[PDB]
Amino acid sequence: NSVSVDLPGSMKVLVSKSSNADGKYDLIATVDALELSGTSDKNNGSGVLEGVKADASKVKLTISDDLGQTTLEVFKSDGSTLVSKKVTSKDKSSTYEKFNEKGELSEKKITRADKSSTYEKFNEKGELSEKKITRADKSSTYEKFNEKGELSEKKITRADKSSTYEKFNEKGEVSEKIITRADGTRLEYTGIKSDGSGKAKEVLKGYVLEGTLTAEKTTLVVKEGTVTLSKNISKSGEVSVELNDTDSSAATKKTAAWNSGTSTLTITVNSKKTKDLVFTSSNTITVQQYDSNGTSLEGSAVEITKLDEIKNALK
Repeated sequence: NSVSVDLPGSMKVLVSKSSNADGKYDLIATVDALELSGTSDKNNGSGVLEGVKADASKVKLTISDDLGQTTLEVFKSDGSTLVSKKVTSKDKSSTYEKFNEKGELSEKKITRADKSSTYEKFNEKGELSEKKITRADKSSTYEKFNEKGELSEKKITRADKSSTYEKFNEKGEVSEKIITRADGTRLEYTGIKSDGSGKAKEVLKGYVLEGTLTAEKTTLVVKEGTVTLSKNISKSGEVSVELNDTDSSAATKKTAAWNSGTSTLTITVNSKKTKDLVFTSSNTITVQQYDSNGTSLEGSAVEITKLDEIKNALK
């Protein structure tokens, strides 16, 4: 009875095999579970189809004469005031627009055949409030603007899904910064001052470490008893670790040395190695004990999944 035709925009149109009572072919398509209908002079699938939502919104599909382009418009019941408009080309490039209660543009997304896109939102004044550019490798830049058109926030996402997000104050200074690594862990910096110093939080799997940011380095700090562990992170992200114990007793005091070749901190008390804390490439920490002679590692390294286990290692 019908021939199904595939169109730009993952749409399908059904064309009657036979002409109807007139010199015309009947067209039906379902878009978002609303059936649209029309009639055309041609039997290729081109034409205009229309339907009406339950709430009296008018939906109009226009398929170009050569099937090179489809336009799908949703209007208010007046049939003129736009609610949304989607234009797709055969080469899979599209333009999707949403409109506010006035029928003025409020969002626009333009997608190219390679899947890169640009997205803009406009405020109730027709001013740009957000913009996101996504590249073919899936890297992106995202910007948000305030009412003065000043940059309020920016996020740069790399192809490996690592990212740097910044919030800016009215002096144009970074007040907050979040660095997300490709492993998914994050460094969060808040309260950034004019000298580039602030509070620092490292968000790891199962726990969070807290410390401070200077222009020189981030330092995260875990304290247990008289022992303090400091994880330093350089600007380029290199981790080094140190341990200080205030214990004055030669019998009990911990000291540690860091091997940056193995990313391992080895703790000694009373002349024997006691444990090795390895800071792995996936930003996790493992711990393994030396046998009571302090000269060989025993058992197996254990991956730390909670903050209490790091404290327990510093006992």
